[PDB]
Amino acid sequence: TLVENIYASVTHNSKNEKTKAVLNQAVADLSVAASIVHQVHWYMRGPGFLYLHPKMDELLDSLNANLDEVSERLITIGGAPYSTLAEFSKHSKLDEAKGTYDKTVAQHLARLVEVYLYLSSLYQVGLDITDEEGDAGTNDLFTAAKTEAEKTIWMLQAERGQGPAL
Amino acid sequence: TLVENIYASVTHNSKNEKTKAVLNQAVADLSVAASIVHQVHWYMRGPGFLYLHPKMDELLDSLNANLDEVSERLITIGGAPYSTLAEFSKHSKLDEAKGTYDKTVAQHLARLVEVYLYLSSLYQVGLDITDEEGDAGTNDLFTAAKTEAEKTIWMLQAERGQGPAL
Amino acid sequence: TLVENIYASVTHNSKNEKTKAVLNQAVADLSVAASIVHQVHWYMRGPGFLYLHPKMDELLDSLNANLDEVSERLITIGGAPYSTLAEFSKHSKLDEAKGTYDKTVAQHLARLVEVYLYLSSLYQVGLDITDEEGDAGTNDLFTAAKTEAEKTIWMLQAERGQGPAL
Amino acid sequence: TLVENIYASVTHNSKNEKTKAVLNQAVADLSVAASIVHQVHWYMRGPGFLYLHPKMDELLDSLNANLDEVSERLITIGGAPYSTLAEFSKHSKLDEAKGTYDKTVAQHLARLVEVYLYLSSLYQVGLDITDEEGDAGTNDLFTAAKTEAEKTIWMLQAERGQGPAL
Amino acid sequence: TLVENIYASVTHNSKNEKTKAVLNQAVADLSVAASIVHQVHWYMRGPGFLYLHPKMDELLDSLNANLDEVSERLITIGGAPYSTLAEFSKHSKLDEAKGTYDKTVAQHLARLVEVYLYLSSLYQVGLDITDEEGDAGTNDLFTAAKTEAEKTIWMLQAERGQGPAL
Amino acid sequence: TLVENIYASVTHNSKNEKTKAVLNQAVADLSVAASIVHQVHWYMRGPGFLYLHPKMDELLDSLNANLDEVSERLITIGGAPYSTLAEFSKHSKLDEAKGTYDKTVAQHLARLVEVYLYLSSLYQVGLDITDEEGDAGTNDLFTAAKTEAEKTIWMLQAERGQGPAL
Amino acid sequence: TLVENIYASVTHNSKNEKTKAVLNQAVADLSVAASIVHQVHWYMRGPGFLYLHPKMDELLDSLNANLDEVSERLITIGGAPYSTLAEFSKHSKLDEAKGTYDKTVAQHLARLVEVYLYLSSLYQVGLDITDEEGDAGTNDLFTAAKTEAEKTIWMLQAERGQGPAL
Amino acid sequence: TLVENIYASVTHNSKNEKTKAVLNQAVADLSVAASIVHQVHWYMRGPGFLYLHPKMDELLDSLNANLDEVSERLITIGGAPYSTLAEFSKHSKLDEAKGTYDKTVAQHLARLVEVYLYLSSLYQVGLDITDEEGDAGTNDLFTAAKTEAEKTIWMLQAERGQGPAL
Amino acid sequence: TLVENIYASVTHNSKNEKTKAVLNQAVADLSVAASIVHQVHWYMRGPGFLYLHPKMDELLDSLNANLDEVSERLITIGGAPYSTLAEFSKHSKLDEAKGTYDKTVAQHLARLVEVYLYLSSLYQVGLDITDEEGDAGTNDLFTAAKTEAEKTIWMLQAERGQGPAL
Amino acid sequence: TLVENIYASVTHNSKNEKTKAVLNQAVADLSVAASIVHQVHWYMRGPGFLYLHPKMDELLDSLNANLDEVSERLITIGGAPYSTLAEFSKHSKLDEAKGTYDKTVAQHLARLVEVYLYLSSLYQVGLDITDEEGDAGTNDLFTAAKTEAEKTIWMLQAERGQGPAL
Amino acid sequence: TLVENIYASVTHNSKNEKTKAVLNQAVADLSVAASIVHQVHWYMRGPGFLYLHPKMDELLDSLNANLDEVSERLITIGGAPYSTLAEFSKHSKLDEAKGTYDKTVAQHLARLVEVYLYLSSLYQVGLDITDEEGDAGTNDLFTAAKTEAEKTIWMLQAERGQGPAL
Amino acid sequence: TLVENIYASVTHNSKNEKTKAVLNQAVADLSVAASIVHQVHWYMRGPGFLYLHPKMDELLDSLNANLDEVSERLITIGGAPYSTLAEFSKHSKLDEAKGTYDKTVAQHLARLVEVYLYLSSLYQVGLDITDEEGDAGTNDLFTAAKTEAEKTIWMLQAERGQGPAL
Ligand SMILES: [Cl-]
Ligand SMILES: [Cl-]
Ligand SMILES: [Cl-]
Ligand SMILES: [Cl-]
Ligand SMILES: [Cl-]
Ligand SMILES: [Cl-]
Ligand SMILES: [Cl-]
Ligand SMILES: [Cl-]
Ligand SMILES: [Cl-]
Ligand SMILES: [Cl-]
Ligand SMILES: [Cl-]
Ligand SMILES: [Cl-]
Ligand SMILES: [Zn+2]
Ligand SMILES: [Zn+2]
Ligand SMILES: [Zn+2]
Ligand SMILES: [Zn+2]
Ligand SMILES: [Zn+2]
Ligand SMILES: [Zn+2]
Ligand SMILES: [Zn+2]
Ligand SMILES: [Zn+2]
Ligand SMILES: [Zn+2]
Ligand SMILES: [Zn+2]
Ligand SMILES: [Zn+2]
Ligand SMILES: [Zn+2]
Ligand SMILES: [Zn+2]
Ligand SMILES: [Zn+2]
Ligand SMILES: [Zn+2]
Ligand SMILES: [Zn+2]
Ligand SMILES: [Zn+2]
Ligand SMILES: [Zn+2]
Ligand SMILES: [Zn+2]
Ligand SMILES: [Zn+2]
Ligand SMILES: [Zn+2]
Ligand SMILES: [Zn+2]
Ligand SMILES: [Zn+2]
Ligand SMILES: [Zn+2]
Ligand SMILES: [Zn+2]
Ligand SMILES: [Zn+2]
Ligand SMILES: [Zn+2]
Ligand SMILES: [Zn+2]
Ligand SMILES: [Zn+2]
Ligand SMILES: [Zn+2]
Ligand SMILES: [Zn+2]
Ligand SMILES: [Zn+2]
Ligand SMILES: [Zn+2]
Ligand SMILES: [Zn+2]
Ligand SMILES: [Zn+2]
Ligand SMILES: [Zn+2]
Repeated sequence: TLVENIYASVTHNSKNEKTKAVLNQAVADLSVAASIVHQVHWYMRGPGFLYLHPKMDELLDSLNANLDEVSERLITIGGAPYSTLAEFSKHSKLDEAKGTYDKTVAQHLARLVEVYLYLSSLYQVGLDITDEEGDAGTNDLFTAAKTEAEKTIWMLQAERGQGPAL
Repeated sequence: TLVENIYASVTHNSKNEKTKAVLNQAVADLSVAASIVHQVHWYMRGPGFLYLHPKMDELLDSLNANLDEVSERLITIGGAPYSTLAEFSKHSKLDEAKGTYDKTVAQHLARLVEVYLYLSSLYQVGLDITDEEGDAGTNDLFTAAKTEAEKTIWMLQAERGQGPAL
Repeated sequence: TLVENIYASVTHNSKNEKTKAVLNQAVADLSVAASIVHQVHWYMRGPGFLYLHPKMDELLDSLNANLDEVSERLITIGGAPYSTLAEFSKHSKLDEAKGTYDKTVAQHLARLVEVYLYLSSLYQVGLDITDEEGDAGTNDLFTAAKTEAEKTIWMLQAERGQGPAL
Repeated sequence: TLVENIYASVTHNSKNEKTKAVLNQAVADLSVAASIVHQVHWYMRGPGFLYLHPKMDELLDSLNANLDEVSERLITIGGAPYSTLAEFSKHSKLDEAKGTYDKTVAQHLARLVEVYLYLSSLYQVGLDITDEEGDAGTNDLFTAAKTEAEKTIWMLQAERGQGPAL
Repeated sequence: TLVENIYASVTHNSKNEKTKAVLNQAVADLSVAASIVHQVHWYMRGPGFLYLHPKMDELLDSLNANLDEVSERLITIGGAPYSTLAEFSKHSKLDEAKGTYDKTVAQHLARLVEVYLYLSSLYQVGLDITDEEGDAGTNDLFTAAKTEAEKTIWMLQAERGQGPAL
Repeated sequence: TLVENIYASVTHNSKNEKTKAVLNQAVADLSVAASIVHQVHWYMRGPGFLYLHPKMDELLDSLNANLDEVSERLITIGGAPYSTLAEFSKHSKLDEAKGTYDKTVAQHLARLVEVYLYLSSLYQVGLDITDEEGDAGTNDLFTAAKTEAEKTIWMLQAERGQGPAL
Repeated sequence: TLVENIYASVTHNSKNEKTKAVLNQAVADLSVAASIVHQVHWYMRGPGFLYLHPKMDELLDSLNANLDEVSERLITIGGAPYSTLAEFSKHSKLDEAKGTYDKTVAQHLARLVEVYLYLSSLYQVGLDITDEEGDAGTNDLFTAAKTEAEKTIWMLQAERGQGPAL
Repeated sequence: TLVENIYASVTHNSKNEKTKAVLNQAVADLSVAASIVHQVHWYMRGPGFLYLHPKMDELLDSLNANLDEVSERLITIGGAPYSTLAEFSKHSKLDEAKGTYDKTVAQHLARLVEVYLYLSSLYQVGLDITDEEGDAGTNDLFTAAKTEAEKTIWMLQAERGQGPAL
Repeated sequence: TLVENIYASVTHNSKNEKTKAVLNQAVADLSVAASIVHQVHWYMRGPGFLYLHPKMDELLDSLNANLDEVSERLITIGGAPYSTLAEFSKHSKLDEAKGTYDKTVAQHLARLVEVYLYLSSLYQVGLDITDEEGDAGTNDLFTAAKTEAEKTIWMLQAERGQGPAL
Repeated sequence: TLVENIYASVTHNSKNEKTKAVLNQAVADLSVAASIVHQVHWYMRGPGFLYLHPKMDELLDSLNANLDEVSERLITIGGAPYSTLAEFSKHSKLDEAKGTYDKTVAQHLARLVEVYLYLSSLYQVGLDITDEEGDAGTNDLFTAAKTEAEKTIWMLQAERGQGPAL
Repeated sequence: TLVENIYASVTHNSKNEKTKAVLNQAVADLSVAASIVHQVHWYMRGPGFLYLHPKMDELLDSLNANLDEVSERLITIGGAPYSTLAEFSKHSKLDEAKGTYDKTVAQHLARLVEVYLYLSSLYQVGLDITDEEGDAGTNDLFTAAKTEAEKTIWMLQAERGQGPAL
Repeated sequence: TLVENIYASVTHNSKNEKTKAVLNQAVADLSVAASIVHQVHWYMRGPGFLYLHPKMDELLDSLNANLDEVSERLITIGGAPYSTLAEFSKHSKLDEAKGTYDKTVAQHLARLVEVYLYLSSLYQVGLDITDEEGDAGTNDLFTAAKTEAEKTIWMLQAERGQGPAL
């Protein structure tokens, strides 16, 4: 599963080391996810743009709220968040591609769903790790982020005419 | 001057090509500037943290508003904004360093001042280019961004006990 | 007509008996209409979900405001509103079907239009009855509810690419 | 205990089947609870009506917020919520009776307390099931709903001159 | 009936003379009703004071909104509203008594119910008269005031443990 | 009377044809009335300008709210509103004159009063027609618009030192 | 002086008897003042109506706030406020006259100034009495009411082209 | 009197020494009063709880606003406020008892009235002392606090069915 | 180009004559543009209506804000704005057609894009003229209006699946 | 012209020296203008006072916002604003006279118009100077201030019954 | 003392002459104090600028609210406030110095404390004078201004690491 | 560890006895913590006071929100919260000292950090106990309080120039 792979990857490289590592992974991934969402906001063309475009700023605002919270939680528990674009891009497991206006609305929606599926799996790894290390506060952070990610998947999937398939 | 160098660099690589290039340069630089500001928000330690920390989120909100406006202006006039972290980091003329908690408040303030001085010079290049190409709307965008950057320099300089020296 | 049939049905089973009966019919029908609208809110899949889904909560809020007003009006004039789910379901003239994700957006819109057409006809019966019995206050309630129902039909019909055909 | 009986009943009829079943049970029960609360709102007579009546709309608003959240959570995790009045009434473990103006304020308060005691027990079953199946997000939903139900029991009990006895 | 008596009295002493007379009667009666409500606000003693006291200011605000609207409507249609305390007190059909702290909460509630019953009957006379004279705008004013008066009767009656008996 | 003439004119050129015609007449007249009000807003000179000028924007906002409501009501009941400036100007019974700064404040006030007197008479025709055709919803629309027009006449007349003379 | 006469009159008919008497005098006078202000609100005709009319509702709101505060203060200190229109009209030292549309704006302004001059003198008597009886709380109430009355005199006088002459 | 005893006690142990002592006495007493009010908020059982419980938080918010103001005033005039729970409890003249759920609503109301009667007497001592020492600013603070305390006594007494008896 | 033609047309028929002429041209064109937008608001049918319909009121509000600003600017600089529907319709370079429900959503979007392209070209003429005549304030007005028009073109084009092509 | 004289005067006594001088001139003049406006606010007597008086506080608020912006802009670009009353009064080109209550409303309006005409001419000098020295940000500041000054002239002139004559 | 000297000075040059003189002294001093505060706002450099700078605008807003209130009180009681910068500067007992960026934060804080100490002493003189002349309303104005000045001294002193020493 | 000691102490003296004991311990400790925070609010002197002082009221508001929630949770689950100052002071594990103005800002910050470290350890004990006893609702309460305490430690530590060291 992606969850096993994320776990393996996060814990490859102190009592809360794995929690710090998974939080930092989320710093990088939230930063890349925000960049991807912004790309949709800007490059989208097609019917529905007029409600999808502002929807991207709502998703963006939430991703950025997640980022600040995750990173401040990481600092709070004695870690050191990635804090440069090169660190985000190297450590994130999300890929980016050059923006192009010729992607269809359907392609943007599928990409967003993949981003949120990835984030929900990362957060599940965050749940497992924080349970193992006994960090209830960070577990609650990951629980809320996963729950919101899953709801977002359901809604984007619905917009695509599909079930949540999460 | 930095202004001459930015101009040379922007126009090194259609009736509004240079305006599009300078806007895109601003996309990259605003993105890196936001990242730098976030790093201060997170890594700062020292007396004054309790008002400087939320001040960074205000600066961040403004930089991100600038970014969206600049990028949508670029799209509007027929360009294609950078829209990945790797593009921001490669094309930006701002450098980033790994976050460290041992930077002093004075070092963070000096870094912010350098970022805003850089942005104000970039915007001056934007003014020259948009005047040359007759893009009044983009000229107004750069005028407001420069004016706000300059005010920010004055205030950060004041916090450092210095004059604006812009 | 549906109006004749609703009238016949309402008045089949005191100076304001028919007004009380038509108000109570509206209690049952508003309750079922709200349930139907909620089903669309939940089960819808397809392009447009992202504005249609919150639109259902707006329609729902209005139906529930109608319900409380109608029921309190009924109480106020000396009646006794239905106040259990089994009473709503037995006395309502609206049918419900088990939710299914495979209904198309077009089917949900057609169903909503039928619900509002039904409600507007019920309210017309409410107008006739309250005029006959001289209840100006309840007549005004039905007038506003009918007017809002008719506007809703026009807008939902427009979303379907059709005229109001009311 | 009621908790054992609810569990037995929910799980009588895939990795998250029991979580889906308990969420759907909550759909039905929240719907019936809202109906019961509305009946108090409408039929109550006696000293205190003027603050108890609007209190019922507050309880109602919260029950309806719970309903939408529970049902959207159910959809999100791959289930299918009850979405007709006949399904709510058949599957709910709460009974309803015909409204009557001759119930005393004390009887309405006792009924509300029983409804919330039932809901808190249902949510405890939701906690057990979501812990067993590893659904942290749904566990958090049930935790918050139980906590709010318990607080509501304490306050309604206090209004009756009694301790929470939960 | 009180309605017949109010009508007789109003029309005892131009195309809209009776509408003007009934509006002016409402000026006087709303003014006295407000005074009565204020007396309850001030003189009430007993359990429930803490929600009944502010409830009187809500009733008062509505009565005063009614007064201004009625009086401006009267002016608008070519009449001349009573506009002194002696005119209100002489022409009103409501009686006042000296305030006393020894009235019970039950007595205040009964008095308020009588005031609103009187006002609803006056408004019914306003409905009959405005229908007869073809003043739709003033008819709508009386319809809304009657509907609000009737709702108020239902709620005050409920607080007394009684049905609306309107 | 003007009312007879408006009626004759509206019904000169289906169960609700006259209601549709009178609504469409209101579309044209509201559009011209708004234009006239705007002309006062712009061209007025004289003492009182500083409260009369913003008063024109309030009158304008209300006229435009009326216009949208009337036109959407017309659409809702199966008609087709005028929707070009040439249609408004040809079908409106209100005349316009070229703006001039030499009109006195008194002349602007007299003109506004004539506009509102005209609109109130048109709305009376709307009342008669909607009563005849049994359109309660449109009757309520015209009732509220007439009532507001009449109040506006009273206030503008008062500003002129005159009675409503409606 | 009017102050001597008010004092004589108030104290003509326990440790705080005079404070209670002066507060009750204010109950009656505030009630009559509000009635007078309302009469101006309704009957005024002439240039300036459009800002003077809403100004009367502001003055009215303040007078009614004064009334409630004065009367609740009276209750609080062990008195019994006038609470019927006949008591207000008999005990007030302000006279009322039948409303007439032929009063000029200048006459309304002069009347308001006389009302406020009277109230400020009454409040001065309230200051003297509360100082004599050692009621600091009621003294503060009268101080604020006098200060506001005096400011109102200055502004109304200014509108008349006159100095405060208080 | 209690006032004489408070004075004696306050001034038992510089130009404003007595003002500082009475302010500090208020620090201690406001702190204990807040604790007592909180105890009612938590331990109350009986009809009326649902409006009395939030009423305690309003009383609490005001007591805490008083506390901060009194203590900052004390600091401002050169004193040193009590600032530990042991100082509040030792120096306050209010007694506390262990919370118990078996106190009746009537007992809680009587206790609150005693607390406010005590506070109003303390504030009267504050008035006498600040007058004697010429501290107008602190006199105004005590005047407003006494006036609010007295109003609170009137309202709580009314809820008990009694007059203010202050 | 359209820009050359608008210029030629505006300046065909004092130090700021051309600025006044171009502002007045904008008065006429903004008025016709608003009418066209309203026609879309009313006549549109098809999927997307539910977000496109309110989008038209946003566009309308902005066009009307532009109109008032342009016209007040014209007055301010010594001109005389068109202020009748016949002047708007004769002098505007925008054509209108009778509303019809059979236009597709795509046709409405194309028409809006043409309107905004026209307005942006008119504003460019306004920029050239105000630069030539040295009217910086009016130049700023046209700059902001052009920038907003261009952004609107980009967004409407995106909704059509197209690039801005401005 | 006044513009030539202001220019001569400003530049009588570094790359942005003239921009700094004109900004500082505006510091002094805005300060004196605010003082003049305050004098009207206080000393005015005559019909219209009740809307003109609060209008002066609006003008005052804007002048003070201008002052802070101008002065902070001056600081930002490396200057040193006047910051004492004696500097404002010596360097301002506006004269003040002792307040007197015998100035007519017409005299106050004429004085305000002269103040704003002066300020608009000063801002024109600011435009010329900032264009010459290439300070786009300060040019934008002067453009907005001039545009607002000109609008204010138009409105005050209108209140006087005159055209803008700017 | 400064209080004796202010008194002597104020009363050196009718029943309320001294109250008018002390109010006018406050007009001049508040105006100079505002100017001084503005100078700190602009010229400050040093750590803490970022919270001290906006703190100056808060102090400024309060000083300007004081100024308007004092001056309107003076007008209200029959005086004539200073209303030119030259009058403020001549009659104020506060001195100003040319702004300079080389003042330290500590120097600005000490200066502000001296300004507020001066104002509190002036207000004490206002208290003595208004007590002597029996002007309770103006006494209350000075009491509130003194109390606020004293609190401000305490807080600024605290920022300096000092006690209030008032 | 402190956690072991708190646990030992809490459980030294029914299915949820330990949860009730730890909640009650939090009642006492939150009450003492609030008192300590208030002492800093009042007694602090030194640079930074102007942002640290209001920061204490924010911390205080949160501590008091925690207190009410904890205590109501305790009541809700069948316990009895401490509710007198003597109980808080005896049972709290936090010590208080007499306020003194000579504590440095650094000492206040260190004390606050110790308070929050203590509270976070107490909440960890609350987590362990609620997990052991199966109280998910109280576990969530302690999780949120711990998370907020930890964030507060990070920020206060940062203000001291230190890492969170939690
Ligand atoms: Cl890296
Ligand atoms: Cl690249
Ligand atoms: Cl049934
Ligand atoms: Cl079923
Ligand atoms: Cl009479
Ligand atoms: Cl036509
Ligand atoms: Cl009497
Ligand atoms: Cl002690
Ligand atoms: Cl023409
Ligand atoms: Cl000088
Ligand atoms: Cl002088
Ligand atoms: Cl104890
Ligand atoms: Zn956008
Ligand atoms: Zn955006
Ligand atoms: Zn790395
Ligand atoms: Zn933060
Ligand atoms: Zn942040
Ligand atoms: Zn690249
Ligand atoms: Zn939803
Ligand atoms: Zn929903
Ligand atoms: Zn049945
Ligand atoms: Zn209700
Ligand atoms: Zn309700
Ligand atoms: Zn079933
Ligand atoms: Zn009250
Ligand atoms: Zn009240
Ligand atoms: Zn009479
Ligand atoms: Zn305007
Ligand atoms: Zn306007
Ligand atoms: Zn036609
Ligand atoms: Zn009115
Ligand atoms: Zn009114
Ligand atoms: Zn009497
Ligand atoms: Zn509570
Ligand atoms: Zn509470
Ligand atoms: Zn002690
Ligand atoms: Zn619409
Ligand atoms: Zn619309
Ligand atoms: Zn023409
Ligand atoms: Zn004023
Ligand atoms: Zn003012
Ligand atoms: Zn100088
Ligand atoms: Zn600033
Ligand atoms: Zn500022
Ligand atoms: Zn002088
Ligand atoms: Zn404070
Ligand atoms: Zn505080
Ligand atoms: Zn104990």
